[PDB]
Amino acid sequence: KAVYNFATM
Amino acid sequence: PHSMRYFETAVSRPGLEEPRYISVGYVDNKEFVRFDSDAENPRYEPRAPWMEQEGPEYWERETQKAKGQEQWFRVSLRNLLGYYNQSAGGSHTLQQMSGCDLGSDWRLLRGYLQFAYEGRDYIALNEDLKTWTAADMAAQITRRKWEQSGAAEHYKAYLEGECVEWLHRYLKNGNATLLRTDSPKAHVTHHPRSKGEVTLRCWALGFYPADITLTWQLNGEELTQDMELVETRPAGDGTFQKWASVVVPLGKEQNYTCRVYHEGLPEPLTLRWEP
Amino acid sequence: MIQRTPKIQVYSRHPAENGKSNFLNCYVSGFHPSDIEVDLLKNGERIEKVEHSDLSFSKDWSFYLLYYTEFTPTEKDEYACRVNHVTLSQPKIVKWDRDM
Repeated sequence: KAVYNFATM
Repeated sequence: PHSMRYFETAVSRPGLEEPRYISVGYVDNKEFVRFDSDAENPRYEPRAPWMEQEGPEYWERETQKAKGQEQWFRVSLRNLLGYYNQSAGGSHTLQQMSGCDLGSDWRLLRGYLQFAYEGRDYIALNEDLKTWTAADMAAQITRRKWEQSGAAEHYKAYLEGECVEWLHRYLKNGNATLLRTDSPKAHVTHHPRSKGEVTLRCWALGFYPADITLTWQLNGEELTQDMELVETRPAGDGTFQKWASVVVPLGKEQNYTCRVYHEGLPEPLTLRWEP
Repeated sequence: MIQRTPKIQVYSRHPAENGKSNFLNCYVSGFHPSDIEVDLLKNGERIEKVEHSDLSFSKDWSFYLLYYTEFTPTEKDEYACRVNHVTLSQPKIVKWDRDM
């Protein structure tokens, strides 16, 4: 299962 | 020692303001899933036979994360352009590596979560998994926002949980031989090089996985100076090749020996040149 | 940015045997960014039926791809891989060598 990112850069 | 990784890439295009987004998931360095936005119908797909059995509810779930990431990469890609002050009019690349390494006690050794922009390291989550390391004056901006927003805690969760747990499922249901190892079949061709000299080239072929070692010996003494070689290369059938060569005076070729080292070999190979 | 030049190898999937169909490979890797243009050549002309692997990247972030086509080696027919990238000014033609 893949990670899903939080805050963008 | 086992491990999981998802390797994500997004490349921003000029004009058509959707970037291409590509993601590939590895288990023990084997491609097992993929998502490619540029594909006609986007969807994570199975990329080794052992994944097919995950029901449909898994592929939808997975696929929505992808479309999620696609957006985050869309936006992060903009944000960056501002930091570096570059043109809306040129192509830019941002990548991500995430996942977990397990040890043969199935305990968690380390979790990774880092990014690259334009082929240069941008920001990485440290081993502590609470703090960031940041190259650019610009990636400190991304750092502060992340520290403020509690970004680390989120990723730590994924790392110490889902990534461990699912890598186990994929590794019990992946019992169905992720075991595959095809051993090398080696041999030594012979190639006259100069007056008084020849090249002997040791080839390793039809092997998988790609780690392998080649050495040449002269009556027990390994050779290091005068060893030419190549980087391991895909045969194009899922397996790999490599060779290594030495130069050797005419007529003395039979007292040089080639050794090949690969897992899935019962013993290490030993061979010399012979028609 | 930090760009990187393709490494390039060109080679047959099996040992060339004059008159046995085989596959011609040109493996490009260690490059950045990902746009690249790869052709295989027979006697300096393009071969049309060329396929490739899907895009990937190594741990150092760099990209790798395989291009390939079915062919038949003969003693005097000459094969090569041509390659263009933003790191190159002139395309890089690497010739195929049986023994390598």
